[PDB]
Amino acid sequence: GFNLKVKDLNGSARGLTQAFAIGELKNQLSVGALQLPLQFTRTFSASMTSELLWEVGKGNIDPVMYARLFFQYAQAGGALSVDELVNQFTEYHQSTACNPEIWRKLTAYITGSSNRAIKADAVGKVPPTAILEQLRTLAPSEHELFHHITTDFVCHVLSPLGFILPDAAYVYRVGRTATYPNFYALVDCVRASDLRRMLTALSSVDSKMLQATFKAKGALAPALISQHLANAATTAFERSRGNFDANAVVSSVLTILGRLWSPSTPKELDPSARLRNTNGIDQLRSNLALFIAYQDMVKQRGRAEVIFSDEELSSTIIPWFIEAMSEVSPFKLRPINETTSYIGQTSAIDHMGQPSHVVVYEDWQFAKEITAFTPVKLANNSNQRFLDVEPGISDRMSATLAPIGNTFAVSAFVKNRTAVYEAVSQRGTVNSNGAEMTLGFPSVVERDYALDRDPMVAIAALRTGIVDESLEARASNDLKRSMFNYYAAVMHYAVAHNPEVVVSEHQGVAAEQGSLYLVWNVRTELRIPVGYNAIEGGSIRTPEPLEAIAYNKPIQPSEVLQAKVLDLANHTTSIHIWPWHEASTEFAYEDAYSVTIRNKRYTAEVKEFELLGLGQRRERVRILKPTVAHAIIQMWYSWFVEDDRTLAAARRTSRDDAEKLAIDGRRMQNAVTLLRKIEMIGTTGIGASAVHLAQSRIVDQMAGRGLIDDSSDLHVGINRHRIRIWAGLAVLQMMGLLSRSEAEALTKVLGDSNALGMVV
Amino acid sequence: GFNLKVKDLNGSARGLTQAFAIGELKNQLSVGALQLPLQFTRTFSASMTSELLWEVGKGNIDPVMYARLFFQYAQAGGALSVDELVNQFTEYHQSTACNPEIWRKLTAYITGSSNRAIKADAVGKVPPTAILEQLRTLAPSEHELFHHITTDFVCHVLSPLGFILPDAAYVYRVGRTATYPNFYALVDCVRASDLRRMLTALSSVDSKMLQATFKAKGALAPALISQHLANAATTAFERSRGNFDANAVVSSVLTILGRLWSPSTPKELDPSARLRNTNGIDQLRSNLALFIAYQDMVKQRGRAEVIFSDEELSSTIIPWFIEAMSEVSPFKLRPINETTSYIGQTSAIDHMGQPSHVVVYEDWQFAKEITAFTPVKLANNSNQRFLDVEPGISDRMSATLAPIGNTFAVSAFVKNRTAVYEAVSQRGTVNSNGAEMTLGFPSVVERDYALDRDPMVAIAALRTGIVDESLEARASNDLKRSMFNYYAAVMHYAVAHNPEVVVSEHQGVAAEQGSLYLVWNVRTELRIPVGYNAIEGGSIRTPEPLEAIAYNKPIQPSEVLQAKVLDLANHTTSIHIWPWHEASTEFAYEDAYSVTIRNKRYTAEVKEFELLGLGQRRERVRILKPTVAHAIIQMWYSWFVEDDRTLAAARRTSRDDAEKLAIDGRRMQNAVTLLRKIEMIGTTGIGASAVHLAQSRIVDQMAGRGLIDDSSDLHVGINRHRIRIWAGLAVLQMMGLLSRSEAEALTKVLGDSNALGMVV
Repeated sequence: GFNLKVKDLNGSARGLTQAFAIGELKNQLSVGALQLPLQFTRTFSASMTSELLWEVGKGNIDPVMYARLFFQYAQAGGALSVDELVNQFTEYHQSTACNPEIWRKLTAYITGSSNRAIKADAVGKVPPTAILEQLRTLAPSEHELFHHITTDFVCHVLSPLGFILPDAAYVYRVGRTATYPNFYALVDCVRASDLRRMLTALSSVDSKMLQATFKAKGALAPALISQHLANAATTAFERSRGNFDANAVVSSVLTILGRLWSPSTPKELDPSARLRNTNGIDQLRSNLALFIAYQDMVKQRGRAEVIFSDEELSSTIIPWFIEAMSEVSPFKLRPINETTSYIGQTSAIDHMGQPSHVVVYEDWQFAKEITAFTPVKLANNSNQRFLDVEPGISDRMSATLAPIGNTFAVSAFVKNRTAVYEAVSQRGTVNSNGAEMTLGFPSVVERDYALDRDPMVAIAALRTGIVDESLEARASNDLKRSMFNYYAAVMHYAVAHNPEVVVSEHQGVAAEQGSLYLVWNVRTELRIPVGYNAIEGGSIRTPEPLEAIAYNKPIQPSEVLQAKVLDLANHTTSIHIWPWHEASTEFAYEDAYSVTIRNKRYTAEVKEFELLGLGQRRERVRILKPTVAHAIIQMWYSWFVEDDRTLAAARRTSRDDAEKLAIDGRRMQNAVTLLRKIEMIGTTGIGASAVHLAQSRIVDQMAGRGLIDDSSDLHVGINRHRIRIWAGLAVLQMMGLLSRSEAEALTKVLGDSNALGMVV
Repeated sequence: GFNLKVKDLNGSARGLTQAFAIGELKNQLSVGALQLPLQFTRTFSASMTSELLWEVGKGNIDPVMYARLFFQYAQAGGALSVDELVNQFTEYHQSTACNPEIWRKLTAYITGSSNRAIKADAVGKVPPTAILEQLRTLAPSEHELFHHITTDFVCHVLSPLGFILPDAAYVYRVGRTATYPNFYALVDCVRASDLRRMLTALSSVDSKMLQATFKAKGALAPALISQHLANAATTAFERSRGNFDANAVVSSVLTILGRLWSPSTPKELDPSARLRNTNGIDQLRSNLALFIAYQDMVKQRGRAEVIFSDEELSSTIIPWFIEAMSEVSPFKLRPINETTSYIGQTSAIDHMGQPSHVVVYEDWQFAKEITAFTPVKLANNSNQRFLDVEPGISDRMSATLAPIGNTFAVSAFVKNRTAVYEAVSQRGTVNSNGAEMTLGFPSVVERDYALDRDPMVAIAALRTGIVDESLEARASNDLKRSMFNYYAAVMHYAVAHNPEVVVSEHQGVAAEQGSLYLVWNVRTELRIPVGYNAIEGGSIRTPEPLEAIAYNKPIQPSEVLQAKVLDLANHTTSIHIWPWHEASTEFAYEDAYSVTIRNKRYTAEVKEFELLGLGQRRERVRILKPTVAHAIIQMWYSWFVEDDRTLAAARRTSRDDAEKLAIDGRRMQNAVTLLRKIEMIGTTGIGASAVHLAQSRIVDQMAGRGLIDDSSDLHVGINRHRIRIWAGLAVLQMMGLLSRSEAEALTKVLGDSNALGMVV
C-alpha cells in the first residue's frame, strides 16, 4: 500500500530508485543516454503460497531434504545465516562422529556394555527416539536438526533389519520464503550444495556394503565397530573438503557476468571464448536475479576480485555453481514471463488523458482457515512436540474470517483506490502535485511480519532512503534484507513487461570502477506530467524501473496466487515437530470498551475466550500466525494512515483556498470508507458477540450504581457507531490481523478528521 | 432460609425473577398477555443424598466410570470445568501413550532389561502399584486419576497372566452434585461423552486380540512390545476424533428447540419438517431443564447461531446429543412429577383469608454419624492414603449429634416459622408491606459450604441482583453458579404443580430476537393482596414462578430425602483413596469462656480433646465436613440473623407508635427461641463437659488469686445462662456446624435486642 509521487522519486521513494541501489544518492541521477543491450529470458525466484509438512525418513538420509530445511531454518525465522548454520554443523560433526569416544558410549548404551562383547543373535530392536534421547545429553546442540542427521545415519548402517526398529514419525514445516536472492543468499546456495555433497558422502555405495561386510558371517563381536564406525564416518567427512570458498565462488562468477554485461570491457581481460562456450552461461547472462545480485554485491564490496584460475578453471570447474543453484535452493529457475503472473496494474485517468493515479497489485486470495493448536511435550529439554489442533476455536474464527476476505479483497482495494482521486470538473493535472502511484506487495510485507518486525519501519526507510545507525546487528540486517525484497520485486515486474533493456556503466563517484545499471524505453501519448523525462518523439528512455512502469497500460493478472493453510489435521496429530514457537503465538487478548453516559464513565473489559463464547479460558493453546492474511490488511492500513498523514501536511503547504477545500474532501471521504469497512466487521460472529458483552457489562454496572434508565443512551445514533467500530478493531486485534500499535494509530486517523457524518 | 415479600419481587428478590434470568432488569416486567402453549413432561436432575465409594478395577477400564469421576472431581470442589479437565487429559494421553520413548522406559523397569531382550518363560509377576509408582515420577500430573487409567490400560493388555499380579484396591468418593444443569454443564456432558468414546476405544476387541495375537506361541521377545503398544495406543487415539465441538453441539441444538418453542417463527428459517420428526425431539421440547438452560445461554451469549450443518446434520448427527445425556452424565433423565417429591409447602393466614406467610421447604433428615479419620501416607509425593477411622471420637460426637437434629429438624423449623407470623385480631394486611414468602433449600446451601464459600453472599445476590465486580473470576463464577441453582430449583417446583404454561418472546434488550419466557395460569379465591396481577376472572396469568407458587395450596412432601454418612469404616480401612483433603477438615478447636466476678475478669480456655474427655491431644486426625447438616442449620441462622436485620430498619422507618411496639415484639419473641435452642444444645455430652471444664478452671484460678468464696456467683441465674449458651455455640463450632464468623453474628443478634427475660 506504498503510495508514491512519480514526479519526484528522490523525495517520494529514495529506496526504490535504481540510483540508490547502485550507490548514487546524490542529486545527479543515472544518465538516460548510454550504451549496451541485453534481454532477460530467465530468473531465480522462490515460490509463494506454500505451507508444507515434510517427513524425515527411517534412514534414508536425503541429502537435498536436509539442505533445504537448513535454508528454511535460516529463512522463515532467524537463526544466523545458512552459512553460519553449516559451519556450526561441521564443528558438531567433527566433535561427535570423528570422536571415537562418543561412539564407544552409545554403542554401549544400545547393548549391552562397553566392555562385555557378545555376538548375541539374542539382542532385539531399539527405537531411534532412544538414541536421540541419548544424543541430547552427549552433544547438546541448540539446533536439534543435527541430532536427526546423525541418527538416521547410524540407522542406515544398522539395518540388517534386526537392531533398528524402523518406527518413528518426524515432520518439519516448509513455509513461505523471501522471494528473491540477495547477494549473500546466493552464497547461501553454494554453501548449501556444499552440504549436499557432504551428506551424500555419508550414505554411500561403501556404507551399504558396510552393512554387507558385517552381515558376514552372522552376528559378530560388538566392541570393535565403535572404533570402526568412528573411522568409517571420519573417512566420509575428510573425503568432502570445504574446497572452494563459497563466498569467493559467488564473488568471482558474478564478477565475470558483470564483465560481459558492461559496455566497458577493458583491454586487459574480457572473458575467454572457451568459457564463453561453456554450457548455460548464455542462460546465465540472461538471468535477472543474478543481475540485481551483482548490483548488491558491488554496492557493499565496492570491488570484485577474481581467483584468476580462469580462463581455464571455473569454465571447467565450476559450472557446479549451476548445479548448486539448480537443485538445493528454494530459488529454482523460471521463465521470466511466468514469474510476474500474479501482478496486476490499473490506471486512473483525466479527460485527454494522462493517468492521475496508477495502482500496481498482487492478486491474492484470502483465507481459508485459521488453525489453533495446543503444544504437547513428550520429553523435557527438547522442542519435540505433538501439536493437537483444537478446532471449534479454529472453525469459529474461520467463519469470522470469511466476511473479512470479502470486505478486504484486493479486488475491492483497487476499486476504492482508483475512483477516489477525481475532483470536481476534472481537469488534471500536474497540479494537485501530479500523478500518484501506489503499489501493494503483500508478498513483501509478510516477511516483516514473520520476522516480528514492523512493516512500517522498512516502508519509512523507502521514502527517506536512510537507516538508523543505532540499532543492533540482527535488527538492521533484517531491515536491509526487507528493504531489498521491495526493490527486487519492483524490477522483476518492470522488466518482464519491457524485456528489451540497455546496460550502462556509471562514471563512479571517485571514480572507482562503477556499478552497472539498467535503462528502459517506452512509447506513449504526447504530453507528460509524470516524472522528468523527455519524452521527445512519443517514446522515452528511463533509468528508474518505476518510470518504466508508470507508462505501461492496464494489465489483467494471470494467476490468483491463493494463499493456503498449513495442514495440522492429517499429519501432526500422529507426528513430531520442527522449530514451531517463533512461528506461532500465545493465544490471549484483552480489550475494553469505555463510554461516558450522562457525565459518568463506564468501562467494560473483555477477554478472548468470552469473545469466542466458551469457558473458562485455555492458556495452553496457541495460534499459528496468519502473516499473509495480515499483510493484505496492511495494504489497506498503510494507505489510510499514510494518506491522512500526507494530506495534513499537504493542507499546510497549500496556500490556495480552493485547493484546501478539495484536500479536506478526500480526507473525510476515505475516512468514512474506512469507518464503513470496520463497522461492517463489528457485525460478525465475534463482533456482535463482542458488542453484546460490552453493552451487557455496562448495564449491569449501571444497575448497581444507580438507575438503568440511562441505558437508552447506548441505543442513540452515535454511541451505536462507537461501540461498533470498537468491536471491529477488537476482532481484528484478537486474530493475527491488527497490532494494537497500528490499530491505535488507525483510530487517530479516524479522529484526526472529525469523520462522522450523522446523515439521518 | 431466604425470606421474601411477594408484592414487590424486584425489590425483595430480584435474583429469583424470571425477568432477571432472561435478562430484563428494567422496570418493565414480562407481559402477561402473549401467545403459545406447551407442556413439560420431563426434566434432567442430579441425585440428592448420595455418598458412594467406587473401586477402580484391574484393567478393565470402565469407560463410563472414569467419565463420571471426572465430573465429580470438577463438581465436588472446583477444578476448572470438566471441559478443561478433559483436554488436560488428552494432552497427558498424547505425552504418554503415543510416546514410544516412555513405553521403553517402564518395560525395562518391569522386566527384565533395557538392552538384553529375553522371551523368558521364567520371569515372574509384577504388582500394578509398582507400575503406578513409576508413572508418578515419569508423568507428574496433579490429578492422579490419569495414572490409573493408563496403569490399568497396560494391565488390560498385559494379561497372558504372566507379568501382572494384578492385586490392589483403590477407591473414589462420589458425593453430592449440583442438582440442575446450567448451560455450560450441558457442554460439560457432551465433552464427558467425548471421554466415553475415547476410553471405550482404548479397551477394545482389538486390544484383547492383541493379547491373543501374542498369546502365540508362548512367551515372546520384550523389546518389541514397547514400540508396539505405543502405536497400538496411538491408533486408538487417532480413531477417536474430537470431531464436533461440544460447545457448538449444545449451542445449536438448544437454539433450534427455541425456534420451535417460540410463537415468533420467521418465514426464512424455521425448523425443517424432517428434523421436526427427528426422534427424541418430542421429549426434548418437552424437557424443562433444557429450557431453563436455554434462557441461560441467551442471557450470557446474547444470540443463538447455528452450525447450519442442518437441515441434514442434526437429524443424523446429533441425536448423539441424547446419548451424551443418557449414560455419562450425573444429570440422568426424570419424569417431572417425581423430581419435586421432597418439596413441601404451607401457608399462614388472616381471617378471611389470604396467606400472610407461605413457606416452601425441602424435607431433610439429619445425622446419622460424623466420621473422624486419621490419614496414613504410604508414599510421599502422592495423595494415596489409608484413612484409619478412629471411632470413639466419632461415636462421642454422634451421640451429641443426635439431639441437634431433633432440635434443628426442618419439621420444627416450618412450625416455628408459620405459627409466629399471626398478629392480634388478624386482619392482614397489604399493610405491613404485604404477604411474606420464605423458602429453605439446604440442597443449594450445601453446595456453597462444600466449596468453602459463605452461603450468605449468594443470598445477598438474590435480593439485590448484582454481583461485586471486584471479586476474582473463580469467586464470581462460584457465586453465579450458586445463584443459578436457586433460580433453577424454584422453576422446577413451580412447573411441576402447574404444568399448563405459555411461551412468549420478548421485546429484547439489544434488541436481537429476544428470550422466550413463561406464563402460567391458576385458579383461586376472589380478592388478591399478593403481587400485582389482574386477577380478572378467578384465574390469573403471571410471568414469575414465585407468584405462581403463592397461589397453590399446602402440600405434603412425598419422599423424606434422608442425608447419609460416607462409610470409611468398611472400605478405606483396607483401601487407598480419592481427593479427600479439601473435603475434610483438620480437627482442632480452641475456645475460651470469660466472665467478670466482683470487678475481676477470669477466663478459662478449652481445647478439643478436653471437650471429648481424653489426653493428651492428637493433631493428626481430621473430620469429614458435614456440609449438609450445616446447610440445614443455615436455614435457621439466616432466618434469625436476616429477620433481626430487617426488623431493625423496620422500626426506624416506622413512624406509627402502634406499629413499632409490634415490630419490637417479633424481635425479642423469636430471639428467645434462638436463645432457648442454643442453650438446649449446651446440655449434651460435649456441652456439659464444656461447662464443667470452664467452671473448674475458673475456681482453680480463684483459689490462687484470692478467695474461692466468690465462686458462689457462678451459680447465679444470669451467669448460669451465660455459660450454657456459650457451650452451645462452642459445641456447634467444634463440629462442622457453625463458622466462627457466623457464630459471632448470631451473638450480635442475641445481644442487639437485650433478649433476656430473667423469668425466675
